[PDB]
Amino acid sequence: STDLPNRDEIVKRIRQINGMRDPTPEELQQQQAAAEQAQAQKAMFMAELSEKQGKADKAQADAVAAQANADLRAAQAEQVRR
Amino acid sequence: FMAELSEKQGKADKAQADAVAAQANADLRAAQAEQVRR
Repeated sequence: STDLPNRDEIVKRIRQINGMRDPTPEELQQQQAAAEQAQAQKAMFMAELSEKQGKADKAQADAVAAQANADLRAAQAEQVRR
Repeated sequence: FMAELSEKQGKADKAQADAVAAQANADLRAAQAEQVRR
């Protein structure tokens, strides 16, 4: 609004530091940056969730393997005793 | 970021395949116990 000696450059710089509007190239760059950041965050969250689920599955299957090894050891002991 | 994502995905795949290997080893141990019992 104000009558600065050089207004357009100052206005566009304050738009840069603020990031809002009211220019197509700046809008395109900002949209691309936001989309890339959102995609990276979503991919990282998905990878972390997949890692956690895989760790849970590994622990459960390790439990199954331990139980089966226990059964095998018990059977071997029973056979050896007899 | 790509390297970190690849590392996380590969760790998840490794854990899942370790789960599969543990399940198969459990099946093998159960089969061995069944064979020994008879």
